[PDB]
Amino acid sequence: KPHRYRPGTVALREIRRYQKSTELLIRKLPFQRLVREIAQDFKTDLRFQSSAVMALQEASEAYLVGLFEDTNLAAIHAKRVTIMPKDIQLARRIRGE
Amino acid sequence: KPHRYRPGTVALREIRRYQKSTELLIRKLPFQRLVREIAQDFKTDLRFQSSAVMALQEASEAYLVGLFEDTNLAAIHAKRVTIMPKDIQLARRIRGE
Amino acid sequence: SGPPVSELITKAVAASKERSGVSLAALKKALAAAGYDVEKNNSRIKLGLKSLVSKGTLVQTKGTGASGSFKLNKK
Amino acid sequence: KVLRDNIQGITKPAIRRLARRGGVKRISGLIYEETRGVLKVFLENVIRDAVTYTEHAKRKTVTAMDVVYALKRQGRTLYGFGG
Amino acid sequence: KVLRDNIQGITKPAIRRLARRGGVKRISGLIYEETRGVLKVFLENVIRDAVTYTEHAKRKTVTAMDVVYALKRQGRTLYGFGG
DNA sequence: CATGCACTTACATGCACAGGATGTATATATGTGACACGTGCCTGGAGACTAGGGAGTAATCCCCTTGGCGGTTAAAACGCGGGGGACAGCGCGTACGTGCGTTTAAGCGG
DNA sequence: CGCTTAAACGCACGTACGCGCTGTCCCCCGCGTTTTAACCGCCAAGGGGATTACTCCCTAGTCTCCAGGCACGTGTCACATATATACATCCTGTGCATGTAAGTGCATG
Repeated sequence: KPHRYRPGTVALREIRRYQKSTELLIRKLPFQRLVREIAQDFKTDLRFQSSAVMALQEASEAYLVGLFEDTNLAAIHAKRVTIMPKDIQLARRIRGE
Repeated sequence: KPHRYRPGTVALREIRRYQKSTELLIRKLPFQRLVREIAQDFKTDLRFQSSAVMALQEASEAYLVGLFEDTNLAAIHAKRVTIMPKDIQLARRIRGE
Repeated sequence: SGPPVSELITKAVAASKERSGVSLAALKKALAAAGYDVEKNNSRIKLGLKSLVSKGTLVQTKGTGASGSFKLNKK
Repeated sequence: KVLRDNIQGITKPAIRRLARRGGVKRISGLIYEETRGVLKVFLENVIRDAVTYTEHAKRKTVTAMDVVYALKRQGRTLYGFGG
Repeated sequence: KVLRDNIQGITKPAIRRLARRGGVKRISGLIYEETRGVLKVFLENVIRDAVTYTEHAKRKTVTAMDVVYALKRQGRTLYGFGG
């Protein structure tokens, strides 16, 4: 038979990898494009330092990750291992948003 | 036959009452005793303006009440109605305490 | 009117005959397919299955009471 | 002169009243003392700063605007006693 | 120049990568678009602040200095950009 | 004569609805003190002038940002079995709501 | 320090609640395959951030003055509390429909 890992094994492996890793996890160009897209909504013809875009990427990834550990805490608190939309909604509301 | 309400009915009735009421739910003098006890553990012979003790009071149950809506949302999130101390631990950890 | 729920339950347990017994959810789906308003008769099906367990006609495989799997007697 | 036990001065019915204000209808028995510890933690977290302000004012008696300061440090700003 | 659907540019496996860094073992299928909306709302808050800083600077060029001002204003202070 | 079967009848169980209790809601009484307003006042806000310096503005330039092509895959996406996980149901044994008398200690007040 | 009374406290007792078991469907996940666009690498444009220079608009500061709001005092009605009454609601007793079990007469082997 061809090799096949059981579910969660690769998931735990990449959990260990991305906890070990430090790099950004989303692609640079579509993120910059989205940043320009949404900043255009407030005021027109905005130019961006790439450092500003990388700072937005970093702060966004860290904010999302912290929300994800809160989601994990809610899920294990809900006696589940699969995260759920109500977990993120709860975590946002507990944080106060 | 002596009347007896089913469980939750009374508890909901004073839930509605205390949500209506604004009065302070803490025996004032034992609370002042606890304030002087804890403050004496850092500095001896501490004297208190009563208004300061009062302000410490409504700050205290402001924190406590907000904790209880957080934990109540956590408990109904876990499909339960009886609150557990692990809900309180979850709320404290998510708030970053 | 028709026959009671007991014929429905024994038809549900004789329909499949898995190595494990038929479950409560599986028998409810079997009676829903066969035709019965099981949504209001959950207490009715529970009392009927428990009664026929007490007759010795059925033996509960793994669960206790109305939970778990349910399989017919030796004969 | 010194005090040893006033954490039990926050009685179980008082905690029950607060939970009813919190909308909690059913409370475990394990709740009360753990909540006493949590609120106590909040208490030295505020009163350490309050004492620090009080001594830095060269006062021996705690005053209320010092409490107002110490509460807005924790992101817990209180209205009705500032000034 | 004019772009529309770059919220989907934050792709689903990128969300999975963020979740695995977040210690998530299993992700529901409904998660990704919700998180897209959440990161959205967060980002127009912070870049609305950044835009307001930049127009106050009489600039059309967004600086990371303005960005770190915005992030510390929302209590999410970031280190490493000249602050 | 006995026996299966059907029929009929009695009993157990789940559901509906009336009925009281009661705690809350609804109506004045009052007397009070908090609240709202008159009054002295002084100090803090304002008027005239000044000096000088911070900010607004012109230039420019150059550096940094924007715009564009082409490999180059890594990554994104698509699909598919298939296990693992959310989740419904149930039993059940419990811990906690509810009720009630007690002591005490909270609270007034001086 | 004394009075008072409600709150706490503790016990009784039912019931509903966590919650573990079982099972069941189905949901993402691992494993590929395709595909596509991210990125790097390079190159050209220009523009506006920043910098310097010059200027002058404004404002902090000073002297003078006076009135705005604050402390103080004092009447006064809003409403907290009290009392009497109405109704919502909630449990609960009871009556009904339905399911089920049992006896039994009747057709039949």
